[PDB]
Amino acid sequence: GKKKVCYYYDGDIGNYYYGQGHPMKPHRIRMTHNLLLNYGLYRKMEIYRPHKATAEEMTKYHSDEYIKFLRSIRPDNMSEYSKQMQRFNVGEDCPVFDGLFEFCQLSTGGSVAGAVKLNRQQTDMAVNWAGGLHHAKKSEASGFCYVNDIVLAILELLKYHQRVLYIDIDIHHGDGVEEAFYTTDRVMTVSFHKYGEYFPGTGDLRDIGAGKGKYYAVNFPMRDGIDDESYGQIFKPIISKVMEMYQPSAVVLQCGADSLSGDRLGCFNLTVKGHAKCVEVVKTFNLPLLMLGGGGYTIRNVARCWTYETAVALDCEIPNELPYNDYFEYFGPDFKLHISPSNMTNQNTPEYMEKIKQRLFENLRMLP
Ligand SMILES: CCN1CCC2(CC1)C[C@@H]2C(=O)N[C@@H](CCCCCC(O)(O)CC)c1ncc(-c2ccc3c(=O)n(CC)ccc3c2)[nH]1
Ligand SMILES: [Ca+2]
Ligand SMILES: [Ca+2]
Ligand SMILES: [Zn+2]
Repeated sequence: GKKKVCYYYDGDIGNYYYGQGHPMKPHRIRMTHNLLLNYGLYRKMEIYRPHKATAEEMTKYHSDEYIKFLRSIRPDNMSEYSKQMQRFNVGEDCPVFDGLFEFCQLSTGGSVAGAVKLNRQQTDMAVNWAGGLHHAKKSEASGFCYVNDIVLAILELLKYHQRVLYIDIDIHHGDGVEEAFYTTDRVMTVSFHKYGEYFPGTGDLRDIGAGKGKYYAVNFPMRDGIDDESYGQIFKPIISKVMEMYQPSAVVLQCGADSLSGDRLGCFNLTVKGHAKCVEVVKTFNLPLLMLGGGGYTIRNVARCWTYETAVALDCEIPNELPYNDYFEYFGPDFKLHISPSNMTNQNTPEYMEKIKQRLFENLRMLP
């Protein structure tokens, strides 16, 4: 039936700025919050302000040297850290900006607090739209990500859950999370992403895990222009088979919105309904669920997407006509919640989709 939903948000998150021209815009988190408040979605959720995660909480995964660097670097002292900046991949994709460490603490705080709430059985679903920064590595920043809030949240869930399933629907491969758990069977990572001449270059369907983790990493490589019909046709059957074979006791779903049509960096053609069908599919299994953000670079569509996915979590129907809000002008010329797909060609033929699904099913037959 209807579930208890806890939502994590800090009103300062929207003020963090990556710099002029950088596609990552924390302001999209504030637009999402304001839109869902104006739809009345606050009347059904417990809203919490996450704590600022400590360097100590972050070192449950990341190295002490890397977290010490993040806590020390600033735009005013950057000249003294040229050596560590190259070593930790701090540069154009992952720049030094004012309040960088505080932004990491808030993003991580929401994910870890959500996992603690799920572990205590105090909620069925926990939502942190500021999290989902799946590329960050143990001692390296990557792809706009500095601290891997997902790995930290999963480590928290592993205190009470023997098996945790991670599902990633961002257009980019969830490499940081896959790498962190590559040799263990306690986490199964499933990533659906664009593969071929695209960042980060990993996530081949032949990458299936190693050692005790062999068959516990699943990658569905896709080409440009995937649509709701095609995505929906493989998502439910793959997730159903994974649920049946793996039997996880908790789930983490990364809801990166750069897989929507019209994304500034993505080249997929999903609508908000097609993207949200993934949330509906996962929710149907009735397991403790941590829903996270991620990519999304056409910020009016990210706000529409995550507002609709929050409504899905709450089993609340919301009208297509957008209510008046602080960012109303960003949603023109239509002022509607739902989006239309473009005329882009879907390079993922129905035969390619079935063939990749069949190869993934063969790998899933290898689980105990
Ligand atoms: C310098 C850019 N150059 C790209 C090629 C280069 C090396 C840097 C090889 C690496 C690569 O392709 N980086 C990828 C990383 C994608 C992370 C997704 C993150 C998630 O969505 O998965 C989850 C949060 C990527 N794609 C597009 C950009 C991009 C475009 C434009 C700009 C830009 O105008 N500015 C203003 C100075 C700053 C940054 C910047 C970055 N970077
Ligand atoms: Ca993905
Ligand atoms: Ca694994
Ligand atoms: Zn992405």
